[PDB]
Amino acid sequence: CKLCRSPEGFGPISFYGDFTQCFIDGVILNLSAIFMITFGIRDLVNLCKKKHSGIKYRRNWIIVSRMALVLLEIAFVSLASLNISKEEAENFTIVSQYASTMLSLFVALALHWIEYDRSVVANTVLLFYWLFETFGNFAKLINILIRHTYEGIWYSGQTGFILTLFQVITCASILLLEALPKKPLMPHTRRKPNPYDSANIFSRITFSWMSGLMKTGYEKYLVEADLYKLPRNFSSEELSQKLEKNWENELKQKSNPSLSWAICRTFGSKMLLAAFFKAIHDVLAFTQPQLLRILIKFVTDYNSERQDPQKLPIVRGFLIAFAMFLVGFTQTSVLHQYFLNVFNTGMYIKSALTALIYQKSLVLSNEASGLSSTGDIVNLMSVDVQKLQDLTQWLNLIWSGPFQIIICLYSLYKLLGNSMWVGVIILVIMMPLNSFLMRIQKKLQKSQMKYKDERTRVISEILNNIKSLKLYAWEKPYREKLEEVRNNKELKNLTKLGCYMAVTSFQFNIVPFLVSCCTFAVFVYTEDRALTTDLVFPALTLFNLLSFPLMIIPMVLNSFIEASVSIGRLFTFFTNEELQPDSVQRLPKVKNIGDVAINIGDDATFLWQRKPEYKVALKNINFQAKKGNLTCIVGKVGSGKTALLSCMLGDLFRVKGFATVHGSVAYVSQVPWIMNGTVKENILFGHRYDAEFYEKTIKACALTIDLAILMDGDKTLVGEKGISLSGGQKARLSLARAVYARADTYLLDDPLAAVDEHVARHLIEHVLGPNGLLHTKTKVLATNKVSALSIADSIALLDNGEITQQGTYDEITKDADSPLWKLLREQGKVKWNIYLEYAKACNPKSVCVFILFIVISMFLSVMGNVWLKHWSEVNSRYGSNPNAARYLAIYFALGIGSALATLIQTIVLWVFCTIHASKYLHNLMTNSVLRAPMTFFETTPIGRILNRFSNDIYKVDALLGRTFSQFFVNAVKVTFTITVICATTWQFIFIIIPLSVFYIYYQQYYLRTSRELRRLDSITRSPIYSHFQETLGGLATVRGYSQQKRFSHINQCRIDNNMSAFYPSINANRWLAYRLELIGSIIILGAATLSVFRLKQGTLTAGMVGLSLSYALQITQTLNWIVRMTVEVETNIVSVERIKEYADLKSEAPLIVEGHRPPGDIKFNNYSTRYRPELDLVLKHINIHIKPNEKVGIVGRTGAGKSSLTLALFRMIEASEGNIVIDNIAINEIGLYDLRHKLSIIPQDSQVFEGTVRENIDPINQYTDEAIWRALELSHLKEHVLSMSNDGLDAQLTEGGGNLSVGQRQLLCLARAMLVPSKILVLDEATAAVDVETDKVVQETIRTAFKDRTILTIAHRLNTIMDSDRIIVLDNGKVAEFDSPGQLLSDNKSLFYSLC
Repeated sequence: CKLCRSPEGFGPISFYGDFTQCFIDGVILNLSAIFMITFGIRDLVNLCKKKHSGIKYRRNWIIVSRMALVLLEIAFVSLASLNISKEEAENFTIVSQYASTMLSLFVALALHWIEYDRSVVANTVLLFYWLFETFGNFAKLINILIRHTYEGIWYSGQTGFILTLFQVITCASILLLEALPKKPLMPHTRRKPNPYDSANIFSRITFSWMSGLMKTGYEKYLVEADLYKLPRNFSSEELSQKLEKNWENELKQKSNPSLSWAICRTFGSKMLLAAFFKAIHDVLAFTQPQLLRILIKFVTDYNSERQDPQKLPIVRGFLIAFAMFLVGFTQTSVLHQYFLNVFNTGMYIKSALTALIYQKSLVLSNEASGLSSTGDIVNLMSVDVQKLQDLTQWLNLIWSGPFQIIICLYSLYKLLGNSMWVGVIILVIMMPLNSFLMRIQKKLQKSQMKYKDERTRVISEILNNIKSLKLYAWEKPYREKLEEVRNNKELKNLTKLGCYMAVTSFQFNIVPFLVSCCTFAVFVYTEDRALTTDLVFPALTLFNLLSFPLMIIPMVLNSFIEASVSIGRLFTFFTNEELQPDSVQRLPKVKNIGDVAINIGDDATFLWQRKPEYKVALKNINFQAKKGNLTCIVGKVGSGKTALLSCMLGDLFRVKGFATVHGSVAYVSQVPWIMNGTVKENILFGHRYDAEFYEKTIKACALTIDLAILMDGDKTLVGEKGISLSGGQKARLSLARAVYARADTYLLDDPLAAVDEHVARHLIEHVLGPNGLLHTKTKVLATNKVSALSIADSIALLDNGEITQQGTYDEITKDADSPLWKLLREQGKVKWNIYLEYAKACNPKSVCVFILFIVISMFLSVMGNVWLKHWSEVNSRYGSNPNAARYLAIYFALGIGSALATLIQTIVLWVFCTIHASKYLHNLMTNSVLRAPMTFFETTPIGRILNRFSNDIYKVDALLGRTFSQFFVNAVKVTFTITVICATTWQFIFIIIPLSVFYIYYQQYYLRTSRELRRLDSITRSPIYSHFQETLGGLATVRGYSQQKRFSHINQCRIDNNMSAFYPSINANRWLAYRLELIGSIIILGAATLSVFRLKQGTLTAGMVGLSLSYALQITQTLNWIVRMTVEVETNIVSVERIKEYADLKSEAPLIVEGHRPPGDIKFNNYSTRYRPELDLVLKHINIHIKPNEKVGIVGRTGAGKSSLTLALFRMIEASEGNIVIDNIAINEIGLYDLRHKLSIIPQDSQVFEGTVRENIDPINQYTDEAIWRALELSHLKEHVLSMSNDGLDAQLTEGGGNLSVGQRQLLCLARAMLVPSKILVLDEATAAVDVETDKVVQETIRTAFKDRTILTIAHRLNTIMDSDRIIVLDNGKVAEFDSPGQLLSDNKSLFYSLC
């Protein structure tokens, strides 16, 4: 049985708030000494063993100071034992812990020295030993001093006090000299080693190893070279080898394999450690409310004893406050080690499963690779593995969720009686309601994005057709249609989405209040005891803690089942059947040219797909290929021509006979494959560079011409999906790679079919034939082109998957068979101007009303808690609940006031602030874009333009307002939390100001560096999936060249780069979270200790501390919320920046001017213009005069300004000098709409819009049905619309479809031209995209409809203008040409004459 010799019991906590002497001696210091014995001896043995040379550090002042301070510790502890040898030395705890401490100090003395020369990391055991010695000696000092001040005696005598003080100082000193110093290395472009490897245990706990990266990312934009290389054991190769080594046991040792247990057996140790840390976190998180109760109960007891033996000591209050600090600090320290371990396991599963998926893909049989799509497999890597990575984050909540709920319910039951259950019932009831509301939120988000995509497609129509749209002056009708869709569908849906977010926010405000209100009501009306202030506020904290597990458990279960589905998919993948690696036994080279066989088969059989096929395989092949000779395979499509090459390559399952291929082999597929990259990289294909042979290959292959043609030579980028090249040069490039590889055996699967016959005759001479450079290498070629047969040394012909005839060219010629007949940066400041621009859009009065209702909601919530404080103090003054009805009514009134204020908050946000701003910005951007000059639409791609209408406007609509709302909610909540704490203890100002400085410091560092790191992570994430898809495309050639090792290594490098960017990404979240939770725990310490000082001053009530700490406990969550929301606001507000940079675009000339037109000659006056303001004068000093009915043909060189004439006449480009006159009025001042809508055109780029024929003919609806039908009838596609549908004029054209082919599309444009008053008409050909039928119809329609009005024709086909009575040739932009086409053709050897 337990026994002791001190009046204070052996129990942990004494009458005062500190640990009792016999617990500090008997448990804390004894156990820390024994910890050092055990684990320090273990570490001492390991470090003495492991190394003795090379890495050793310099014996600087650091080590000597450490050793000296340890010696001082031995001095003071021996002196302690001396000072206790007679003062009741019978106390086993004291004497035994002195003995243990002395032995442990000897062990530490040894361990310091043996560490210093060996380890880079300050030893973990030594650091924890000094932490526990410092804490134990400090607790002993506190004990001795408390008993001095309260009982007048020193347990260890006054000498013992000073001696323990010295022990405390020396332990803290050596603790710091162990933790801080870096142990200088004793001196003798890739990324630097990860700091995590060097971080000692305290640095690892506090994530102070991230601080360097956070500072660097705060001061400069991070390029991937700023990241540190990945930690010690994070390599994808190592992790995939581990997982494979276990998965092999699953496959071969178990009766039935399980990939889930492979993953568990591999990575479960980290998850067990994380589970331990999570359990400690749960325990501490629910001790914190118990310390809150203890403090409130202490305050009430103290005040009740000071109002009118062993009166309660204030040091108990101070020690309760400091225990709350320690609880918070240990919560954060263990919580973030839990997050570290689970996220590390997630990254392990990611980088392990990704590399295993790649490696398995390399080994997949073509059977499985056909059985599953490339997209499915790349999604297996991209998404299914993602579910398993995400699963780690939630896995421990499978038990920690219930564990928090179980102990939270126990705590609430013990605190609040059975009335707990009404609050628990409310939470449980609101969980399904939360799911229902979130399902509606998802539905409306889906509908809103559907509307967004619809309106984005309308925008795409407008943008891609902007040329014709501006020319026809159709800007107004299409912009009004866009506005109609916007305002009537997208914003209409957005108002409803806002209303339901308002409902959701009302719920999230009221339910946390409502649980406590209802449980206090049931308590008051069912419990015969006072609803005291030590019940109300701990109950609030406990319900707050209960909310999270209950509301997150559904998400955890969802993730668990979804990851189970993903595991199923991965397991099916890994078990797919493989290549039968011994199908073709590869063998080394053979020297003697010409004679020896290289490829062999002896009546062998090769199946395509095993389980269905037998006696239908490619079979009975007896085959020979021999060094240096070219042997050609012939066969009909599907005959097995490709199959035989696949066999000798090794892609097919054989069951009879044997096959072999000697030496290395190179392979060219019938369909060429080009990995994205430079043409040089595609040719070299991982082989070392030899310039002479590289150029020799480019010359022997006809690739030289293409290599000269392409815009950047061999550095020309084969872009995503290989769009940069066409089929012929693609096949040529594949052959170039094959040649460069200089393999010993060549398997040319029909390269020549994709090549012009002349280029094939070049290739066969330079490469394939004996005259080629490959004459010394074995070549098998599979083509039916007769030239290969003519050059081939020996021939085989196969059909039905069977070899039919084989022999040398001589025998196959003599046989007269069918083959014989054929063959014979620093970071910038925050862009506050954009924030103010968004506020201006939101109607600053409206945004101020929003902030006002934030203030009112938080104010009424705070006054709800203040009324709860008053009510609980009233019940504490009484022995019962005096006016339950009144107090509950007022508390309910204040809580509901807060909830309704939040409802009005969100209604204002959406209906007045966010939706108004979204409409303003969209109208401004679209209006400015459409009135932008062509400079804009030509200098910026339609993709980038459409991106602002698609994504940036969407973010402003649906994310930015929500994020500002959350930011201001949490900022106001923190402001009111600080206000409450300061009102309770005004001296808290001096604590919150320094902590404010630290908070802003960390928040800024995180805001910058986290955006940088997430950017790098997302950038480096995609190359993994794109590379995997590329390899899946090239899977056959990757095996063919037999450089699976190189491709797998490239994949592992992609994975390692992604992790190199990701590991900082989330360790920055750990860094921030640790800082913010440390700040929160220091805030709790400040509030608690200042409240206890106010108690010492005799002016604190229990309710004041209850309220102050109810808020101080929650402040740490709002701090993280504020930081996260600043991050998200900064990421979204660039949307408003990107929108504004278009909304202020330089607009073209004024649309309408006072020179309004009253309603056909054209005259130029020294006119000149540029195709761009920055380019030179492409059109110079024209003065042509054109008579009212005159037909004018325009001709010129390919670089002449003839094309710019139509742009000039429509004033789509302004006059550099001079002007243009129409009907004796200068158009240069007439206004763009008034000008353009009065001229006909058939634009060179015929363009169509979605909608009725009406919308593509008369979108303004300004012309009559009879006239529209007349135009369609004249343009000879009345018939086409009637064939399309019975809707006739309402028949619908679609963008991206093919309702109207180009010719009838030009007739549609001609109809558009016919409707408008054609006093002037302009037309141009689709450049070299016309036919004689389209011509004749065009000219006959023009003669019919426009001959009586001016016509200007720019078409380059001269037949279109031979009949004109006037012609013009643009001599490089100087008009200088004469009247008639016939006169020009006859009177001189004109350019016109030369062209004709």
